Amino acid sequence: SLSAAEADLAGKSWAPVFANKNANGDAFLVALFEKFPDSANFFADFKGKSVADIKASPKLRDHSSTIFTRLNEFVNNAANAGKMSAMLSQFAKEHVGFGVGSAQFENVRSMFPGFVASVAAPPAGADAAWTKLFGLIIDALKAAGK
Ligand code: HEM
Repeated sequence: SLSAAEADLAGKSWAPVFANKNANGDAFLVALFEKFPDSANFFADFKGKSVADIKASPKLRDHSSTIFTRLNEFVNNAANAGKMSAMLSQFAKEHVGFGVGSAQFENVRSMFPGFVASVAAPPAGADAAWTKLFGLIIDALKAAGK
């Protein structure tokens, strides 16, 4: 889990992103697919399509809102080590179930702070909080197999 200070920083930098949830979730998933294009092959709905077809698919919103809803839950429970511990091992089992491993979350981790900051300049220290949150997810995936 994150410390109280990291959780607070993550929460503050996430609020303006989540306030325009639908559009920012779509733009997140599109940014992830543009510059890690094999990410799209893990999704049955997107496998084989170019990013232009994904941008126009109505399934974009389904997957992006699901991601932002559960990311929101992680952010607001981040400093609760027992809740975090159970959420992470949910999350890891579900993703290993779809063939997703830690390498894919290393990719998310590398772009996430820059995505958040392009919606709104975050307080100082917010990237390291986000980096640590994804490192917990990456660890849980490794612990669950890959
Ligand atoms: C960015 C952080 C992410 C969060 C918070 C997240 C969250 C979720 C959630 C809540 C689900 C639905 C689970 C269920 O219904 O059982 C899901 C499904 C899925 N996720 Fe993730 N996800 C993230 C990143 C990724 C990444 C990076 C990949 C692969 C590159 C991925 C691949 C998938 C796939 C393939 C599914 C199943 C889609 C379907 O067929 O409905 N997710 N994700």
